[PDB]
Amino acid sequence: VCQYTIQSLIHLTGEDPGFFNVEIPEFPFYPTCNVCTADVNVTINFDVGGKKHQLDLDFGQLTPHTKAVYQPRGAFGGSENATNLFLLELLGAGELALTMRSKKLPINVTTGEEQQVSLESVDVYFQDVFGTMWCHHAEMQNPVYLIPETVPYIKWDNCNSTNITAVVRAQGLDVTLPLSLPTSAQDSNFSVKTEMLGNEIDIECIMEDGEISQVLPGDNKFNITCSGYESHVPSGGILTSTSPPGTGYAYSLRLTPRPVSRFLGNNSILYVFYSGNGGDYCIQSNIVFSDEIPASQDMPTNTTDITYVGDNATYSVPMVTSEDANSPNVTVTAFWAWPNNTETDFKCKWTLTSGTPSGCENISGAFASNRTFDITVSGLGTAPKTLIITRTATNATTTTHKVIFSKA
Amino acid sequence: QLQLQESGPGVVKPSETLSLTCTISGGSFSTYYWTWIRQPPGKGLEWVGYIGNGGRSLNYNPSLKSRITLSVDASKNQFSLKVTSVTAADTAVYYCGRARGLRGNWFDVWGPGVLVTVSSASTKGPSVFPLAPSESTAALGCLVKDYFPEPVTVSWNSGSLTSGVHTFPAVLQSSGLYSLSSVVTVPSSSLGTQTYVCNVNHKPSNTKVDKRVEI
Amino acid sequence: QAALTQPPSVSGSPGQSVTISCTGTSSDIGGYNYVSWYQQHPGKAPKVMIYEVSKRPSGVSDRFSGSKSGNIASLTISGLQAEDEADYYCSSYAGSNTFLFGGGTRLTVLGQPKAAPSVTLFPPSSEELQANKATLVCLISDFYPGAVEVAWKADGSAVNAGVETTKPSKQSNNKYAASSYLSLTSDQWKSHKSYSCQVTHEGSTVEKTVAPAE
Ligand SMILES: *[C@@H]1O[C@H](CO[C@@H]2O[C@@H](C)[C@@H](O)[C@@H](O)[C@@H]2O)[C@@H](O)[C@H](O)[C@H]1NC(C)=O
Ligand SMILES: *[C@@H]1O[C@H](CO)[C@@H](O)[C@H](O)[C@H]1NC(C)=O
Ligand SMILES: *[C@@H]1O[C@H](CO)[C@@H](O)[C@H](O)[C@H]1NC(C)=O
Ligand SMILES: *[C@@H]1O[C@H](CO)[C@@H](O)[C@H](O)[C@H]1NC(C)=O
Ligand SMILES: *[C@@H]1O[C@H](CO)[C@@H](O)[C@H](O)[C@H]1NC(C)=O
Ligand SMILES: *[C@@H]1O[C@H](CO)[C@@H](O)[C@H](O)[C@H]1NC(C)=O
Ligand SMILES: *[C@@H]1O[C@H](CO)[C@@H](O)[C@H](O)[C@H]1NC(C)=O
Ligand SMILES: *[C@@H]1O[C@H](CO)[C@@H](O)[C@H](O)[C@H]1NC(C)=O
Ligand SMILES: *[C@@H]1O[C@H](CO)[C@@H](O)[C@H](O)[C@H]1NC(C)=O
Ligand SMILES: *[C@@H]1O[C@H](CO)[C@@H](O)[C@H](O)[C@H]1NC(C)=O
Repeated sequence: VCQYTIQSLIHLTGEDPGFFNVEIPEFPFYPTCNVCTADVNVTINFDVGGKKHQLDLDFGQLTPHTKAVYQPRGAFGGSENATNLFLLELLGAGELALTMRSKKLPINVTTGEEQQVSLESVDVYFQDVFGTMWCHHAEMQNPVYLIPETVPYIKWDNCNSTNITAVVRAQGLDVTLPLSLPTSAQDSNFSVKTEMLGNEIDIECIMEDGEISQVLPGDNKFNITCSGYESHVPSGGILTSTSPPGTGYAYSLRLTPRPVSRFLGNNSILYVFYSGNGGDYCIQSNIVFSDEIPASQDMPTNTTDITYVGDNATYSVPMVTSEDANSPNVTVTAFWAWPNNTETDFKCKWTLTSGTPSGCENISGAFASNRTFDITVSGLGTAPKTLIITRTATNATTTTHKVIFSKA
Repeated sequence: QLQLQESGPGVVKPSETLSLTCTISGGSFSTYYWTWIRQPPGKGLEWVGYIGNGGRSLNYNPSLKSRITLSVDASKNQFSLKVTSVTAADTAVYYCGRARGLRGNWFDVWGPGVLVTVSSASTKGPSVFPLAPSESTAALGCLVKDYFPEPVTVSWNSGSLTSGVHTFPAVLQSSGLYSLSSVVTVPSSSLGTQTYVCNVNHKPSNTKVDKRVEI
Repeated sequence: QAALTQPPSVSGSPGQSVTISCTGTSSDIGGYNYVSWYQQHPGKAPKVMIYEVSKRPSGVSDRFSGSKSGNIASLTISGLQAEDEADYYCSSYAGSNTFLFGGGTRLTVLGQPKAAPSVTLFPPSSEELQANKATLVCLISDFYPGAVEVAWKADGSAVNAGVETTKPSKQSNNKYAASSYLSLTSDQWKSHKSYSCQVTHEGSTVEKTVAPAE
């Protein structure tokens, strides 16, 4: 019953740090819509000694304008209190992430056998206000067996404390740490490693290149690789050197480790271990998780102006970048900016072979040869009005246009 | 480039403490892990442990945990391994290495390795004799005779003579002592002009000898 | 040595693909993505070929690849070359900052050419004769089938007492080396006209002779 399905591969880097994370970036979150909701259901497919076991979670209705972190409302085949192991979080710009605590089994299995269970894939079901059913299939490229417990308490003994608190927004950590080294930028080899500890989770991040080697005046950007399931946005770091006495050499170190889950808990600890070679230094700081809604959940848009005369106006919807002619399914939807009734405002939907639905008022749509979609509006008044048009194809990228119609 | 060099005693008496150090050059301890690996002669590898996070992480092989101590001396670019209550089961080549990547899983740089022999038998330093030999190339050599603790190293012309050198694995005599030979093949014309000297090192007995090998 | 499980040996012909397995548990190999593979040539330290299951360090050819399925990790070498003859070890993380190694697998490359030994015989040195001893040194190198027989003779007649011979050892060029020593008193050396070291290999013999005469 999926109109459009998207495939993705989940890669595990190094080890499971205590939570599983998967990103779904292609579901539509329409702009200028307070009343736009989505029905989301998620199935996790587990392999248990070669036998397959499904786990269905119900996440109710997403309300992006009022809520950004969702706990499943009901589970089928789950172990008791399992619903507690899952979170659904909106990340902004039309994306969301699904998280599972991975140190407790979410399915009851025999103690004697089935002790090692592996996650095989995750299926995500998404139905928008137009009634279109979106599906995402994410397959575990390199899975490991889920190992319950294995959570020793870890603390580092000699690390200078910092009153700086690192805040996490939409799973992303952002902190800047002033520091001092005896080495000038020219004669410095800089390296840094981090560790984040809290609750049941232990994340390690390193520079895969080892060290910056020669440090340059100004900004020195570099990648960092963290243990766990990797986000499509890479984690990063920047070492900034001041411009050229007996005083030391000042630097600012900014770190942005990307997949950081609030399952760590408020007041978990970020450890930063760095070294400047011409020794060793360790800084520790607390980490807190913002509860603020991103308020930018809308998917990216393309805004364009159309000037008309009279009370009729036309607009041509181009093919999607990845879409080609003869694409098996093409869907185009449209609604006026800031609707207020879900029962009537979202009736204009066209497939390749459907025509204009009876419930669509003062808008006509038809596919021309070369697959350009032509929209006609016949009731435009004198005041400007904004039209939101969304087009998708089977293996292509969903694209949304904001079209402003203005009288000449 | 990072280079590592182990250094130990050669021979350790049973039930005494084995003490080894690794010297680092061309690099720093920095944020990496630093590990020790050992290999008994003719057997497989065994992980001993590693030290990381600026000495905050000391992680040892659980089967050797209570006999092992790792330490680092950054001011000398050295880190060390101590093994207590030693037996012949601890006779092995010991390697030091840099462990990088997440959890230090990647042992990317290794030292050449040092052999440590656990024995209550008295050490014995060797006697060194020259092996003097128309032919286009000629063979000269050194005989390293009657030494008990195994590791013996031979270089030629202070190590500048590398090509054509073959040092043979030692023979174990019925007495329990070893002998080996090292030979170098040189063009016969070079023999008249260039003198060839073999450098013999037997660390267990603190033996360093140079022998001229003249026709 | 508590270890992971590898086959004791595998073999292949040049140009073929050879696969080495390494079997662990859900607590080491199937529980993490920290599997490494090491190549060890005789007398040298191990060298990493693969880390983190399938990642290759800079400088190692893409003829070496690693994979994992369940609790079993595999190293595959395609385009096999005589240079690939070595011992191969797997290793894996085992939790709580500990590592386990496999038992090791000896790889043999088949079809390598037969090589006759090179034999050098040394007489006793003048210094040792002054210590009233005389040992003859027979050095044998560069024979590929790693088996050899050494027999000593004095004035053409077989000699048994005082002979000590090593087992063959693999060289860097995949050939083998060995040595034999005949330990005599200086009096025995000067009371004979000649001594000989005869080396037998694959049905062929190579003989070398020394004489106390100048
Ligand atoms: C989602 O499924 C609902 C019924 O089951 C609920 O969701 C599944 C995934 C389990 O968590 C189960 O325990 C829940 O009770 C349907 O009522 C709902 O319409 C479904 N939504 C869609 C269309 O995906
Ligand atoms: C087109 O959409 C329908 C659902 O309306 C889906 O079943 C079908 O697979 C889609 N076509 C292709 C080729 O994906
Ligand atoms: C045991 O497993 C089944 C799987 O279908 C699940 O439905 C049931 O609720 C589980 N019981 C408990 C107590 O976990
Ligand atoms: C689940 O939570 C309830 C809260 O009342 C508790 O009584 C119950 O023991 C918990 N069970 C599990 C499986 O954690
Ligand atoms: C991050 O990785 C990319 C691709 O490997 C590389 O080009 C870049 O230099 C790295 N660091 C920065 C500065 O983004
Ligand atoms: C703390 O700061 C001082 C500043 O001189 C530095 O020497 C020391 O190494 C630092 N220690 C840690 C644990 O960062
Ligand atoms: C920490 O404070 C509370 C308790 O969890 C929470 O609402 C908040 O979002 C956390 N982090 C912050 C200060 O944003
Ligand atoms: C934006 O829409 C206009 C009008 O259809 C089109 O010409 C243009 O190519 C679009 N640009 C992008 C980046 O989508
Ligand atoms: C939405 O608001 C409009 C005026 O902005 C109103 O006329 C209409 O009744 C509302 N929608 C419905 C169908 O309730
Ligand atoms: C496709 O057809 C539309 C409708 O006639 C037209 O506006 C557009 O220019 C055409 N584009 C191409 C590339 O044929």
